[PDB]
Amino acid sequence: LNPIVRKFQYGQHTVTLETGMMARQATAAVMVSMDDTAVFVTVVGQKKAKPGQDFFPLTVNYQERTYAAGRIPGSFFGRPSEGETLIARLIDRIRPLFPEGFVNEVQVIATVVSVNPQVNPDIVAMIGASAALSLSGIPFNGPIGAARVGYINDQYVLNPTQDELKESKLDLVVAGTEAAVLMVESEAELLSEDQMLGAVVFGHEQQQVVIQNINELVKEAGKPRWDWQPEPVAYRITDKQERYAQVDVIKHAIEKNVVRSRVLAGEPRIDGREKDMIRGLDVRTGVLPRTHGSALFTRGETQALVTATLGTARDAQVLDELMGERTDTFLFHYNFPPYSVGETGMVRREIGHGRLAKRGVLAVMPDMDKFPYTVRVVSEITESNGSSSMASVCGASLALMDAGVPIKAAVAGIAMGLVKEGDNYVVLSDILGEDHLGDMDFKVAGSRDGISALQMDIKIEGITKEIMQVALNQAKGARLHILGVMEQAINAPR
Amino acid sequence: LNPIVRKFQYGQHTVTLETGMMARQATAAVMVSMDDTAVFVTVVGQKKAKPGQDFFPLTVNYQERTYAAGRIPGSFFGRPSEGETLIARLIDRIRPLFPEGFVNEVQVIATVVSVNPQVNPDIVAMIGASAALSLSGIPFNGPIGAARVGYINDQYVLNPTQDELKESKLDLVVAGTEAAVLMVESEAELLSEDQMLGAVVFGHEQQQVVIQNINELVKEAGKPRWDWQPEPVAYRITDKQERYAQVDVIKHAIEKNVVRSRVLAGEPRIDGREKDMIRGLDVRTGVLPRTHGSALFTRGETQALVTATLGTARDAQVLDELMGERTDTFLFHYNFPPYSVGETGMVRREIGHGRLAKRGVLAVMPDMDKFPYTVRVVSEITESNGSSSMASVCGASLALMDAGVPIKAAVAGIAMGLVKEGDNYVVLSDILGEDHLGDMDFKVAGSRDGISALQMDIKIEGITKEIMQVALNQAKGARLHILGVMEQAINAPR
Amino acid sequence: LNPIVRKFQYGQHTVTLETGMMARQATAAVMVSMDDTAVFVTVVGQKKAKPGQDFFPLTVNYQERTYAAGRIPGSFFGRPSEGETLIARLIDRIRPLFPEGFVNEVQVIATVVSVNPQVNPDIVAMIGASAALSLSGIPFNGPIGAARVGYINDQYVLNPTQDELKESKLDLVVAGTEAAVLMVESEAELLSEDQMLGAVVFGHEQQQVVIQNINELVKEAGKPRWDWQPEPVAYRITDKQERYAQVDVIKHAIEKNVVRSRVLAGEPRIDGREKDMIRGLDVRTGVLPRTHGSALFTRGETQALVTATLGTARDAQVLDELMGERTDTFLFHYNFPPYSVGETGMVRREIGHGRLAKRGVLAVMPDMDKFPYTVRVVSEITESNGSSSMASVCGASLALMDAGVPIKAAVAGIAMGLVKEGDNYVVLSDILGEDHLGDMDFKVAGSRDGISALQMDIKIEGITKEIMQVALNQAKGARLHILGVMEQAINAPR
Repeated sequence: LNPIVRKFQYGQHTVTLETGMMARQATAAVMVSMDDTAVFVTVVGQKKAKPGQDFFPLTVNYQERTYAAGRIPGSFFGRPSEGETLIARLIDRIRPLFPEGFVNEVQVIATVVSVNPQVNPDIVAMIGASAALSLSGIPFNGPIGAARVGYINDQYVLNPTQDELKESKLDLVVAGTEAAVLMVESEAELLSEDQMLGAVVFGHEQQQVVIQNINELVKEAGKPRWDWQPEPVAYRITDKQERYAQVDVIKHAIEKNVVRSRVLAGEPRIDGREKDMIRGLDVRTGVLPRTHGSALFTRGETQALVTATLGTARDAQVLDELMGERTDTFLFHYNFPPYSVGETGMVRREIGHGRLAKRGVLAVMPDMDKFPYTVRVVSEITESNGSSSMASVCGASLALMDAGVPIKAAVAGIAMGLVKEGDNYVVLSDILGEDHLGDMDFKVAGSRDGISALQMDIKIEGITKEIMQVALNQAKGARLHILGVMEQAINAPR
Repeated sequence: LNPIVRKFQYGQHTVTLETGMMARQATAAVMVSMDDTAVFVTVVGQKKAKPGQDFFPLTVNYQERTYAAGRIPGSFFGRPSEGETLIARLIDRIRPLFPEGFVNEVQVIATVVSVNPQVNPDIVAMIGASAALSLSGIPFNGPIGAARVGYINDQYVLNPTQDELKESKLDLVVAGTEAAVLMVESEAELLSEDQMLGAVVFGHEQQQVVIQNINELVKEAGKPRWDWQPEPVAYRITDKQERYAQVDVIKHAIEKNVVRSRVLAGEPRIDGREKDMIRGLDVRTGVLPRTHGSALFTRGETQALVTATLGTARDAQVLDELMGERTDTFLFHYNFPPYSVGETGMVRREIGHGRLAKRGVLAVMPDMDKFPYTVRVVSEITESNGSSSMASVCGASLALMDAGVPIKAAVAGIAMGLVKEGDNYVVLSDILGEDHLGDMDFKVAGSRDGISALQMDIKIEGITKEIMQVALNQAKGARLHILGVMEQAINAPR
Repeated sequence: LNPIVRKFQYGQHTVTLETGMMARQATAAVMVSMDDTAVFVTVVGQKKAKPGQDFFPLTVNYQERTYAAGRIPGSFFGRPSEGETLIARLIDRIRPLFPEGFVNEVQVIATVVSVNPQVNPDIVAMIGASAALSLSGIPFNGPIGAARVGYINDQYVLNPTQDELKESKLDLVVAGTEAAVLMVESEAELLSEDQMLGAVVFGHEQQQVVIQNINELVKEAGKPRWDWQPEPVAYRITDKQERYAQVDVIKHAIEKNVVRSRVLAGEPRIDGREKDMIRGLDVRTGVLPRTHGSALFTRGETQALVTATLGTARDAQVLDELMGERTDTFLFHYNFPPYSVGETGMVRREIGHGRLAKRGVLAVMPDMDKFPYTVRVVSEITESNGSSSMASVCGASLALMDAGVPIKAAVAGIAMGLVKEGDNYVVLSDILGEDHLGDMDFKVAGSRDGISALQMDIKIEGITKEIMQVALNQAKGARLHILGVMEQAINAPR
């Protein structure tokens, strides 16, 4: 047996890339260690695809073994936990790098086998997944880097530890290729637009050492490239329920292109709006009798019914996590029933949308010194047509004020889209479920003073920081418009 | 946004019907509030049915949110609970109102969003489901009413509260249309046949105010009616295992009609019995060595092996329910394995049959003052050919006496069927799995003195109370015959 | 109703065979009681098989009812437990007795309905399953006997009780027909090869009274035999990943026969080895930073990453089992991911392989007097190509020594195969995943002095004890070769 080991300095720590010894039957297997935090990541891609497979099947499995921290599992935790699904989501969000037409089934399995309580295994697993896909031979336009950005003493900190974080005003996670940023997931204490954008650029520049070191391992121990080639080559309908039913022609690529051009040229959108227009808002407070705090927020065809519950300090959820024991005082829940889009089925991505809406509200939540009560917020999505997660942020803010929770300020969220081909681009405000037919979509949540949460999902090459500068500026004026309408129905708690 | 609100007095309380504001993407969504008990009920019916769908797909989902009582969920309760499935069953049992030939997939989702501890959300959810289906436009021959009937001081009480119930001798739930009763589910402290029938008629008369007020909301805010039209138009085999195997012709509507007429005319049934004849009974006691209390009850081709277990007061199941904390001292379990009907599969309706058999025994169970021990009863269905739930009632009574539990009296159950077309009708005693091919089926469980449980399922228009008067009278003499045979093998506890 | 009862003396106890009274709708149902330990076993075989069914579907369901011990189930235990799946596996391992070409779906359901704390229901369930299949009429070349063999005071004890076991040096379970042994599952305190083989022969001779008494019940109350007749009638590829991919011809019985003859004649195996050659070994210790005890064991194309965890006496798993309360101080876990064989899927037989590897290590584990700490061992199968369970035994031994656990000696495991047709036979050492294409496969785990675990799976008629004598002797020299290589990398704990 022969192990190929390559080491490098990523920020403060030393990252070890190991392959060729363990799990050889898989397409590629990489042992990535970052100061004693080791995550074993594997990748398997099937040679022949199922004849007439309509979509690209990608599954990312992230699992935390408790023996990594030197502890024996308890009578309690088959099914993955809430946190494990979120980190598997952070990895998956590598998906748009597979070439268009690639339909082979591919599974990425990342297991935490050793852990340091100060080094978060989520970045380690993302580096391992990037190394596995690049060494595999499977058509993949990487490798990507993985970076966590902090903000201590008005300066950006690369990969802050759990102790450093406590002093940080930002918990940003950024992933992207050598050319452009692809994934961003941020949590912030009401920071400005430039401070959030500065962290995205900073993290993308610092993660370049990860991409270079994987590329060298690829040239040294990488398997040959796959023998795969791609196969050679409703206007006035505003209501989503009425549009989708009459669009079912007996007889997708043309459906994108027609909407694409009718926004690039600069004419009315699908529903009939200008590029920076927000849908009709309906705000209601105190809608359910026998609850503490309740709120109904409606934005065009997207609606969320949100509630708040006050409990004692003993009602706090004690989460036994791998990194350490953690007591959660603020709880957030997200429900997405099939009737929200007019469908029948099982009573998705609820964990991802729930945490995103939680991060948009967490920054404005009061201290345990001023408010020593366990607060739980549940969002019920009654209607969905564009970003029900940001509607939960608005609904939570009104529900907390209805309950009597003295939050620092009012908080709102907004979804933004972007269409680009040449030098000309258009940033759209309050996008419809427009989301599929685009280049990038990003959600900004924050108060009147700053930003609490920022999520980005880019799929196009060559987005400049000047284009994102303008994109966040329109997003700022978008949420200020929502907060102005919110400020009228409910302004103060109790 | 525009909410349409209609209020009315249902009994003691005020019922609010609200629609047109929440969940507009669904076919219909109704917010029903009864004195601070609010259940949000939605309905979605697909426009086009799956080509060549053989059965009518109906799914009722009832869920209780804990924030309704102003409480935060605990580390414990995806899957619905035992009580939530039973209430979803109470709603579902609306099914025979969809026109014959309607095969479109339709899902009804009812969620308890606000709750008053004195007003049971189960009746509230049934009113909401009746309002949703009527406002939807989906072919549905309603609306139905929902009523709970109590019996305090020899007088019928409409919708008794949780405190009133404690003084009631009856917990009856009745649902039906403006013309006839459709669903009954009763629990009683050994009441007479006329007292049980009087409650069914009383509840059907009182629930008429619900039907009228939904109908007015339908005329005001109801969506247009659906553009749907229906498509235009083994004798001596007594053994069920031998009949079903040889009936599989290579080559259902004719199979019903042939049995229908051969009972309407007045000739021997499928197995060869008269209309009021009970199958062969086999009663055995003390059949398992290392149990407390054990009993084997056989009725023709239906068999149940039942056991009893004695435990301390600490072994009682503490059920944290939405309405309040509840300690259960009498436990009942029901098992329906695939071999009971000669099939292979997963190791259905066990919760419904388990509670029905529990309600048939609960009335005869001794007090905690005379018997302060936690008693658990488990029924194992070894054979099934007609009503294994009533066989569990007989089996439980013998198992309790074998264990040494001093029950008030012996208790037995019987399933009854009815075939009707003109003025001539025939009520059948101890029906075979005859159940599918009929108009109504009802199960009566009780002692020699009174009735402990009464369940009804009607699917035909125009059943008079005089026909039910005769039907319950034959059911009385049926269980007295079973109790006479039971009284011989086991007569006294200890 | 008429029950047919036959009783006989099996060893110390009295075994009751009862049929014809309970569950008549099933193909056959038997009530088997062994001194108050009663297990109700049913069998259902469908008459017509699904047109073009490619494999034989057999499902064994073993379930333990808690009312059997006279106890009421607690708020805790749908899904079967760890122990229930293992006993269902002990029954299933009857499978090779169904004639070749029999493809009908058949389910065997065994339920423990009464239990004596001194008589293990696992042997009782195996007798019941043998009686059910023989009385059914379903083509089945039985009946089989079921025997547990102990070793107290240098003498073999038939069916030792739970108290006797404590004094036994062996916990062997043996099942087979009147002609030959079929299934063996052993746990031993470092016993010699002849002592283990002597127990297999002893148990097969003692279980003959079970086969004879079932056969008499078959002649008395057995259903007629089924009207079923059978339908009338890559050399140098060493790498498993390279062989399986290029073997997929467009165009199994010939694939077996070609390998069969090329081993019977006496020429190089599929990978190119002699009959008694072991694959290349790679042993590594201390491979994961932030664990207690860690080990990587590689054997050709089979690899296992194993870890050990040290905890306090309070961290011990308290297993509330049917026979009694049991505290487990040594924990073993087994993981089989899809990438171990180069596949994509859900993240099988892990419980069976986990317990087999546990039994191979349990004998060498130190006492609670010398080492009063809870030890947990987890095996991660990174590569699989022949017997990843025995690779876990080797990996566990090195991981315990790395953790500092003072185990009595070093322990290793080896998988063995056998090919036979005439008087000439060949026993193979360290078989590849060769396992499907054979007559019997057996795994021997033990130290330098004795044997800790012995599992056998025979599918052929006429294996003499002299052939097994030679087979275990080659297995002895096989594990001594592995222990010699292991003894070099890691020799002492701490």
